[PDB]
Amino acid sequence: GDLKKVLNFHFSYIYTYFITITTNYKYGDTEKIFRKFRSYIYNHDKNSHVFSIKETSNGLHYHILVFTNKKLDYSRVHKHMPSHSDIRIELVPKSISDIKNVYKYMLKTKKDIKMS
Amino acid sequence: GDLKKVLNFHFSYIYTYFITITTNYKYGDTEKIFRKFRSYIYNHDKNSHVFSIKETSNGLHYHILVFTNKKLDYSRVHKHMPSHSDIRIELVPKSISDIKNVYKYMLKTKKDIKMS
Repeated sequence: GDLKKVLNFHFSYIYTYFITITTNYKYGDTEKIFRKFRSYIYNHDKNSHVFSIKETSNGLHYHILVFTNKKLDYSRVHKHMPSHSDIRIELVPKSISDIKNVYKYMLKTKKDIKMS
Repeated sequence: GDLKKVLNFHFSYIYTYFITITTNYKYGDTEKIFRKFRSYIYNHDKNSHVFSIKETSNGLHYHILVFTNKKLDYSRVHKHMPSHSDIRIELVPKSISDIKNVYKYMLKTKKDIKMS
């Protein structure tokens, strides 16, 4: 669903960037942050797609996949993220196993919902 | 989806119990716990339904809706939950606003997923 879209984009865009952002504070506006980040990526590449997760004690934890055909300027990722964030950026290799493991990792706090 | 099911059960079962369970430790088997709890509720009332959420630092946090036509023996809820859990049990009144606010509260850590 999200995953079918993630697989489709992973294997149709040159670059799939997996960005993890952590802060040690919770103040700030994750809507505004993600929106303005998405707008930056949109201006970078109008065909790009962005998949984002906010994980919800002390700080924020965001995971972002950026699918794009133009290499990212990593310094701008930081400029469009909260001040003093801990940021890691990885290029996800074009393998099914790798993108699925990344997806699984991103959604790990979003599961464990069961109706019987 | 889950919510349409939750509304349907809320307004077709006499009792809707909203149970919150917290522990200060992470060891233990949330699959086995939830399964055995579900089995206890099934034996209590074979028509019952159970909606469960595990929220994922120091401990476990579970939210459970139990829909049933037979009053729960609250002491058994504790017997089928981890030792020394902090447990709260509420009967959710038969109002749309109340059940929706409970649902929203249960899913609050499971949102913030966005694809553009």
